[PDB]
Amino acid sequence: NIQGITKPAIRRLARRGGVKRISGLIYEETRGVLKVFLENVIRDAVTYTEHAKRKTVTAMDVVYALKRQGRTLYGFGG
Amino acid sequence: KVLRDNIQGITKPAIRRLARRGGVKRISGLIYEETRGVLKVFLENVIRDAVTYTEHAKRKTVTAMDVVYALKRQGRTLYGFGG
Amino acid sequence: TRKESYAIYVYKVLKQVHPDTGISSKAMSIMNSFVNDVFERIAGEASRLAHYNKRSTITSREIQTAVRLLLPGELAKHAVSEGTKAVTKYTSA
Amino acid sequence: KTRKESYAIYVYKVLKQVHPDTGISSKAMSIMNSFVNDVFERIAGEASRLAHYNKRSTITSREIQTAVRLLLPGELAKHAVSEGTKAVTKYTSAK
Amino acid sequence: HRYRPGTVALREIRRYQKSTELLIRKLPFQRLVREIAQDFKTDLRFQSSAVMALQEASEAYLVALFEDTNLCAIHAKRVTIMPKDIQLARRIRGERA
Amino acid sequence: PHRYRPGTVALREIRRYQKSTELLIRKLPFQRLVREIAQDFKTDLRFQSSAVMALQEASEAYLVALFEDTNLCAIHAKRVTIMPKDIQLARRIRGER
Amino acid sequence: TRSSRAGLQFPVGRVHRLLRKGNYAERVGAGAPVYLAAVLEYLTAEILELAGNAARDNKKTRIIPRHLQLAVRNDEELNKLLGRVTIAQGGVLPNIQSVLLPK
Amino acid sequence: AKTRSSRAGLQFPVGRVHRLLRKGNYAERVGAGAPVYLAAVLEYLTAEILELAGNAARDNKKTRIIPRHLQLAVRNDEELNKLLGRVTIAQGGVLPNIQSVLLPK
DNA sequence: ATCAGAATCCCGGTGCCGAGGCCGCTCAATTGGTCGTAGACAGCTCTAGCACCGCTTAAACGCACGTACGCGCTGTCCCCCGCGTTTTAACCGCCAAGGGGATTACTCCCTAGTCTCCAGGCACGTGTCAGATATATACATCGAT
DNA sequence: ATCGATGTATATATCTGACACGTGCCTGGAGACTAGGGAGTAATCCCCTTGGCGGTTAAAACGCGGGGGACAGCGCGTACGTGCGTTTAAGCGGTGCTAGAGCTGTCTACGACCAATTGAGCGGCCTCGGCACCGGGATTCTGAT
Ligand SMILES: [Cl-]
Ligand SMILES: [Cl-]
Ligand SMILES: [Mn+2]
Ligand SMILES: [Mn+2]
Ligand SMILES: [Mn+2]
Ligand SMILES: [Mn+2]
Ligand SMILES: [Mn+2]
Ligand SMILES: [Mn+2]
Ligand SMILES: [Mn+2]
Ligand SMILES: [Mn+2]
Repeated sequence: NIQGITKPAIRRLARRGGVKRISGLIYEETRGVLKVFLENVIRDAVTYTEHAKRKTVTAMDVVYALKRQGRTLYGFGG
Repeated sequence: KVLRDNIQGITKPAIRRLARRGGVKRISGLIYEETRGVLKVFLENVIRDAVTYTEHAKRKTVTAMDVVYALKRQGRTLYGFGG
Repeated sequence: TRKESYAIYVYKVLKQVHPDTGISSKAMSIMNSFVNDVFERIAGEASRLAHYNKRSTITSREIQTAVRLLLPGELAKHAVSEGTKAVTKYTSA
Repeated sequence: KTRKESYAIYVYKVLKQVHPDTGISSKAMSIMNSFVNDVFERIAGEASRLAHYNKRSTITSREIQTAVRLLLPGELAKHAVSEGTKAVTKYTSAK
Repeated sequence: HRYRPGTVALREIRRYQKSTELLIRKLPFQRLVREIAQDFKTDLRFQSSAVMALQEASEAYLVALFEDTNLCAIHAKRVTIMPKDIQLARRIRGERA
Repeated sequence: PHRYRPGTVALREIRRYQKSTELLIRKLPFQRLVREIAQDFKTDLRFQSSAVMALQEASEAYLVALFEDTNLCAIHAKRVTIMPKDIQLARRIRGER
Repeated sequence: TRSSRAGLQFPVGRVHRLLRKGNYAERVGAGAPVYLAAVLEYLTAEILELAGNAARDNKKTRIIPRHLQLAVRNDEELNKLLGRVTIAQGGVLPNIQSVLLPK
Repeated sequence: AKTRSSRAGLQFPVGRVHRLLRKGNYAERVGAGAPVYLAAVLEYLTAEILELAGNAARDNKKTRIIPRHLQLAVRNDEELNKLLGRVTIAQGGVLPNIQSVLLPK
């Protein structure tokens, strides 16, 4: 699952990131990092869904979550 | 009466004292001017805002509250002075 | 003039919790700030929840879920229990 | 089939006002609409505290104004106050 | 022939900063998302836009992060990013403790 | 005579200033500074003495927070001495300008 | 309308509704939906300006998210404003650190 | 009892928390459990903090909680420290922490 | 530089699906209008902000000296990048089924609004003890011999 | 290794003003009542989500081989810490002056609120062209020599 975040995918992100050379241990580190990220965002997201009494997490729950966390995103119904 | 060069009030021993509470042991000589640089951009930010509140409140006196609201604005909330 | 404050309620609770212990003017002030900060933070995020759900009213359901976003775990959990307790207590009485 | 609002058409009209021979994608249109709502909240919000802070019940053009001056960077604020004070006076002309 | 170690790296950087397409293929990511949410609530459904939103937010974030990571690498007279950089980046961001 | 070795009083001073809470910048200089900057934004302003004191409280906190993160950057670079470039990395990463 | 009466393209009505309903204050002045709709109009112009430019520069008649991103990150003042906003399908500006370049 | 505080068995003034929520434009209307809940959560936290401050005061051999005592309290508690991760306490000071590499060998 | 030699760019042809446009309905805006109150504005007092001075001295400045750290060099060893081939599952297109979210009409519980009634909470005053300040003394450790 | 002085730690007594308390005065909450609209609930709908299936096709994987970057060791050169004597201005508390905040008091303009009429704005609609797609030829480098 997590290991579904492939080495090459992580490599591309670092390239768009401006990074030239990548240590082996980075890849796993990236994963914990990404995990923590989604968790917090999805925790907040779901809380919105739980409060909206829905079995379907919407985009707006996500969007509201990212706002909460100061990582505002445009293009999904601001 | 006119006011000039006051940033140099921020003496080197003080910019030192802060760095110590900051856990810094060895301080490069080119640090003291950069710190003043930074402190200035910092005070210019809080006071631009503090003042904008003071202007809105239609006042000639800047209050502890205008300051505190400014900090809150800049995401540097401060307890101890009202609010 | 009247300057309102949580100075009494904070005293009360301090006496309940550390009866041989006093608070300084500044400390009180700080405390007094902390209550107000967390008040807005909570109240605001509740307000967003009403709004997001096309709803005209902030009920303790809001104040609750507000709490679940704002606070960290152990703090949140306890606070929630603590809260929904006094509501229950409040209804009956 | 629910009648969901946006700023889409006005974004367009303004697009024509600045780049008459240019168009837009839906994906970028969302971004423009998001942008509008975000900016609307931030200004409205600031204005709201301003009122409270000053023990007053009304959000006037003045509140909006100073809100703008706290929310915006030196230059962008500057023009904004212009267009703001302009359209208002021009509004108070007509009736 | 053979391109000198690091020269396709530079070439790839150019290619990705020029493009805006997403870099983690959707389905592994999507499966990662559902897994993580299940831990918070059972029997849940996601809007496909809700997953995209997350995806954008996450990648954009990670890229930003590599940017700042990469600066730390450089700060240490290095050219390879290492976990110790990320930790410093995040530490200073105030993300991690 | 007697002479403490280099770095010995630094460590002492750190511990001194980490036990206490009293402001480190002198009171009067500080005020003169703030009155300047504020003048140059709008003339003819007065201050509640507590309002200066607020800005200072807020100022030192920041700089001490700053030095903290500067210090980390020095150490990141296998160094022990803080340098403008360190501060500069902290601020880029904090996302200050 | 009132967009007319203020020379605005932006719905002066819509805005007055939203302020009253979005719980910002008890009462809401007549100038403010106008002042604000204007500032909203002003800023959406500056973006549409520099993005369009960017779409010309990138040789397209239609603005995609990228053109917005380019417009935004390249503008020093706009970029600050949207300092905490990730723009969907924005990508990044091209920037490669010196010491990474070949010798 | 008359005080809504007492009905809820709380130290915090539920009448105050009620007025504030209205003179605050968070919504048209306010429920009646929301003040109660909030007035209580406010209490949990002032208690939770005062507890750790007093302990801080105690170790420093003192009768009276001064802000250092609140500061020590806050930054020693993983969780409280995060709630107030962007906040400054007048006269707080910082936690005694000196980096390894700066210590003599 | 000077070579071929990749890999990338720019170009002309084709092609398809979302832009951008119009069709017409409807619901949000506008109009005309009443009512009262938030806040403008002029009057008045009373806090605290500024100013200015000199006795005191703690802090800051400036220079001298050398120590130990910044950094520049080297030298080794291996951890990543490049690249060719071998292995998985991403993706797309296609249909199928029911969960849940969206919309609608109804009643009743709950909350705003209003009035009269009074102690919780405030300022105000006051008296004393926690804590700050000054000064002597013992304990620890760093660095010099 | 033993020896001395330095700073810190601590013990005392000492003096002071801030917290914490009691008293009394008032404003914000309690109490009791109404009337109205929000929201909750139940009843129908259809849209969106999931699911499962099979085809090419790119992407993941994996390994191989060697190059250059990390990292560790060393040494040079010097900047920054330390200390002392000199120098400057902060902090203290004490006095004097009025500007401006904050509290006050009247009148009315501007906003909310209600109702009735009108087109601005939205979804639904189709056709059409800006642009994604590409196969060939134009260039702009990279590494080898
Ligand atoms: Cl107005
Ligand atoms: Cl409630
Ligand atoms: Mn000036
Ligand atoms: Mn050459
Ligand atoms: Mn072409
Ligand atoms: Mn009034
Ligand atoms: Mn169903
Ligand atoms: Mn020895
Ligand atoms: Mn006057
Ligand atoms: Mn009116």
